[PDB]
Amino acid sequence: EKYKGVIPAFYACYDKEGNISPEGVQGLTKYFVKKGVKGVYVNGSSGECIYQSVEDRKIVLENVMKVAEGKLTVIAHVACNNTKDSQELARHAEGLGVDAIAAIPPIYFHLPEYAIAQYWNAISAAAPNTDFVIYNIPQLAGVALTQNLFVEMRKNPNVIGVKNSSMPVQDIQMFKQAAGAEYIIFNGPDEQFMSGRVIGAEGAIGGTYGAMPELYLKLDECINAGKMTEARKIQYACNEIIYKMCSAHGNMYAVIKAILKINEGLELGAVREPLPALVDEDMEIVKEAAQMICDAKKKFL
Amino acid sequence: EKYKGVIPAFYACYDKEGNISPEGVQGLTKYFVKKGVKGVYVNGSSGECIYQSVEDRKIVLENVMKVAEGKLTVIAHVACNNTKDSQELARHAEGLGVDAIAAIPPIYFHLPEYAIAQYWNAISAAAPNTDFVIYNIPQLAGVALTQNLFVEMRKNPNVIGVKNSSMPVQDIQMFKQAAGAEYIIFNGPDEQFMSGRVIGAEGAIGGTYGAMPELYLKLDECINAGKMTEARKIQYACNEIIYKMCSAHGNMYAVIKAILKINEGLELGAVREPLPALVDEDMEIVKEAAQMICDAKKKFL
Amino acid sequence: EKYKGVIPAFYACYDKEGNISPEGVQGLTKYFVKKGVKGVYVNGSSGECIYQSVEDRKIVLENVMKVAEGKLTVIAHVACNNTKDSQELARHAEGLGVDAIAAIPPIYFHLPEYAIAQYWNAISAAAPNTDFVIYNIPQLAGVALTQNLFVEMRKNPNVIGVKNSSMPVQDIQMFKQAAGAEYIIFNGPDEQFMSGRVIGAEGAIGGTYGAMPELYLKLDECINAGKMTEARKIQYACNEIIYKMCSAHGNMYAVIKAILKINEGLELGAVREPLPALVDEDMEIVKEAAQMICDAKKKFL
Amino acid sequence: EKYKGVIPAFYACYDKEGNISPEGVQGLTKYFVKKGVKGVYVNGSSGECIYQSVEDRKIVLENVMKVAEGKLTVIAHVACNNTKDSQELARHAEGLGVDAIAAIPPIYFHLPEYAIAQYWNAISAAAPNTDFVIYNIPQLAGVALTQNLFVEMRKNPNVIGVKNSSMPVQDIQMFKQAAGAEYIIFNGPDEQFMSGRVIGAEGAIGGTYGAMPELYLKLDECINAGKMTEARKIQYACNEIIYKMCSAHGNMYAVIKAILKINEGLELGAVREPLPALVDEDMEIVKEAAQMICDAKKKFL
Repeated sequence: EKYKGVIPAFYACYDKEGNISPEGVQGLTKYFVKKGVKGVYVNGSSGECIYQSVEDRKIVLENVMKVAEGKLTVIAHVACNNTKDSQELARHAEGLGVDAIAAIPPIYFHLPEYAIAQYWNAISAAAPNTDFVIYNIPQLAGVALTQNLFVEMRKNPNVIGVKNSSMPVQDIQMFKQAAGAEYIIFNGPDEQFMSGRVIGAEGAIGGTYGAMPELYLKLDECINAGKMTEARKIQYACNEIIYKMCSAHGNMYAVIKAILKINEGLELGAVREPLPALVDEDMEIVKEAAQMICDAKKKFL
Repeated sequence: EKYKGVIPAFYACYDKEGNISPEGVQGLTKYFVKKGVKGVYVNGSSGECIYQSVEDRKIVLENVMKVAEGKLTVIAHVACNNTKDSQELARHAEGLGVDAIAAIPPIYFHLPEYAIAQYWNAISAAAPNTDFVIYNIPQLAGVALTQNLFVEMRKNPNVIGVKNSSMPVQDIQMFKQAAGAEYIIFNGPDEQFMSGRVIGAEGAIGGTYGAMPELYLKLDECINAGKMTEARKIQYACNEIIYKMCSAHGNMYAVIKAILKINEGLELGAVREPLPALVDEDMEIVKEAAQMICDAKKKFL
Repeated sequence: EKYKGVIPAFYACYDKEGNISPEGVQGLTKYFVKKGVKGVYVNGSSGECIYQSVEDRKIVLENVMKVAEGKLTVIAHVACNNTKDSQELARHAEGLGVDAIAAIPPIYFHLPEYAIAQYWNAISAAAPNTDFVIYNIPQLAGVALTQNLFVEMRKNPNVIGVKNSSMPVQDIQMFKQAAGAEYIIFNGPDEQFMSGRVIGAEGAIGGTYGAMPELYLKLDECINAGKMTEARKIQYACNEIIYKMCSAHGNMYAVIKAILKINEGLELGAVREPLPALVDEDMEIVKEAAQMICDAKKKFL
Repeated sequence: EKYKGVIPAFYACYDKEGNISPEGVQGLTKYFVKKGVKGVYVNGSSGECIYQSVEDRKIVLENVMKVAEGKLTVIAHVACNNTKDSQELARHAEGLGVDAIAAIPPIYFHLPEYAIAQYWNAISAAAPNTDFVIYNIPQLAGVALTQNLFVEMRKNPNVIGVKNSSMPVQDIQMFKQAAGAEYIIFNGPDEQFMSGRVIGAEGAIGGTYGAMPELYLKLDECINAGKMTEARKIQYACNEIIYKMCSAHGNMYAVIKAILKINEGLELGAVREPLPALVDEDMEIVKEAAQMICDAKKKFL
């Protein structure tokens, strides 16, 4: 129940020198508490985790935990390129009393299911009294979570479910059907939020949620109320905002941090290289998207 | 409105000699009229169109039209490997007073968008007073319908919409949003029926619908009524039946024709080679699926 | 030995009405005999086989056989969408005394290996005293020829080898190593001719060979002589000609038939729709490629 | 000329505690000097670079440079998940006087060509008086090096060429043809060594070279001498050894470190997790491969 609803992915908050900002993180966590979201997914790829050091990630979760404790549920993504660094973040995260721990599969190399199962179980062993969520992200990490690797992962009692980042909503259905009522599948594709929710995803973690959290909460209220016409209107509004945010030269998360600077006065810094920075030409796209968010809120809330 | 709802794909009906059965087609069309489905999608890939001659396909539509006229809406899939053969089926289909005409993209070779646009427009020109539905089937025909090829196709006024066979429900959303209220997107993936319907597909054409039409009609009644829990229960029941039907050595359509022989006494013949025939070992799978259909009907209807 | 060397794919020869030209076929076969190539691969995809009727294909092979008998070795590609039509071409081709028969896998649907093995064996049974060539063309027909399927097909004694259309030259190496000296692997990718020939392909069948057969014969003479610098110079010359021929709006085979009209006075007609026709703007590309062929011949022969 | 020939990828040398072994690195570098290879490719993916910290990689190159100076040419792979960490390794490597610096594209996220060009140019700027090698590795890093991106990177005068890890040998041909005589393309796929070397790769960097360097040097001597039959015999021998090394449960590099322990008495440690360790059942595969290497050497040297 504590994992059901809208859990935005937590962005990377930098200072003007390109280093993790404790004030920025505490600031962005106060924003999510204020917006009334269910939880926060920390140090995921939307949090620029691929580009952070082990110490950078410890500082983010530490500062999220100063603000978020009995108000938001926190999922801490702890996977690293190494099993060793991943175990260190898993220990650390359990040390700060986190709700769940998450892990993408091993990266760059396409390892067998036994190595993937060993990687995830080794991370789960480093935080043995906390919930664990596995992934299905074939498009970035290579291959999709099979039902055989998932059966193997359900042998670990800490596994509470899957973050389904693949595009077929059938994957959600198949994992939910195979796992049953004691597991949860989180909808990954923000653009298919309503579709992944109706077919079986009781959870939803997304990288665009932070830009317009009230829209996803309203969309979720319509889904739970069963008004699919009002839900479909909000989904379409969210999707055109995403497509506008993706039309910039600069990275989507650079666009989102500039939207939050306009709409909320939050200073989250820039995006870490190699993510492309915003250019002068993107500011009109950044202003247009920020206004589309304000307009959607007035129309649907 | 005449295209909205459940439109099953019409199966290939053979005699015991492996030739098209007029009695079998008329028989299977009386079955769909009786079950109260919105329409019938004739000579699509579920109708073994890849394996039929031009004359075989004319005989099927002729016999569907003897039974179906003012009771079912009929979409006739007329694409062939050639533009020439495709135009012949398009003429013929307009000759028999068909509702719409459909066409997969060119096959085997990956042709440019201009050749695909020319192929589809040439077929549309051969039946110039009938509705035309284009495809998005990247997984079989090679590449996905782009928004640029779709913009080009909307210049033809006979184009009423798209049959979306790709897996992302985002594709439905994007095509519906780009096209607007004067176009329809038909949900292709049977396993995501409820998800593709809520996000924007007002139509639904599927190859498994014929095996359990009352389940898809009930599922659609729940979707239209907004009861997503009862819809999700029917979707899961349909999906486990599909997964059982796909677990046979013989082809799914061979399994379905044997299920319809058990549950309805319909004799639709076998599947045309190279489609794999059922083996002795598949009969227990065929009996188990037929019983799962009977059980689903009693539970949800 | 009769299959070793340069075997160009035989083009579709039409009259001005878009129907198969007996005079055109006999004409194009006299061209290949004159150029001293090892054989001719008839009714393959470069021969527009996907777009020909069963009777169209019988007329082509009949007319190739009037000219080619004891001078060229003939491989007749007999696969059709159906097993039935494929068997008819296999019978017919054996009736005319061809050297080998070839077959792409089943297309559009992704069938299991047993259905593919049954399709190919059924075609091989229709011509039981003639050599049979299987394919590996993952990029068009879906999935690559696995070693398992290849082991299964080596149980049929008529199987003489594989036409390798995939891009990895490792595939040639792996099939040659697994099969041994009693089988032949034909190099498919014209642009990697020299690379597939050195790693194990003793055969070579290509769609661009007909445009400049003397260049591939010279390239092969260098490969057999072990002069890799002169071979690499010819390969690069052939590859820039191919890239120029592919830069047209009209299909490559439309470009090639127009080059053969300029350089040889051969009238092979146009390309069958949906293959895109040449436009006025392509004639400069067609003239430039024809001159690059003339220039390559003078430089390397 | 200093980059032409056999450049093995340098393995990760650990102590029994799983930390970088200075003695192990110096030891493995003395091995390559002794075997008479052209150079050594340090901290590439075969060097477990994805799993090393910035300080781990500095220690490896430092210890390679104590042994290798005027005897081997050194290519130091400096890419990291961050641009920042990558620049640090680029500075460091230039500080130790390496011949060239190499960089895979940005990983996990699929960034635009401008971000990839910026990432590589930023790394090249951190070592501005040293040669730079770009990659084409679509299978692991997502998308292939386009000609457009390659044209952009040739604007940087430090770019000396491409390490081609894709499977089509046409890619080598196309990059060599476009770039000309002032650039070099290194053959990536060890299994296609002879095929990439004949079509235009004057360089060759591989992960299996370290297990049998004398075989690749002999294979290269045959290629340069133009004896394609003796080259093809060595290629086939190398390829069956690779396929045996890949048949283990444990990772290929774990297999190779155990082969070097048997055949050379080198102690390179194990593979860093998540790379799967060898199991008891793999020792027979490890012994069989080591013997196949000894047998190949006696047959071809």
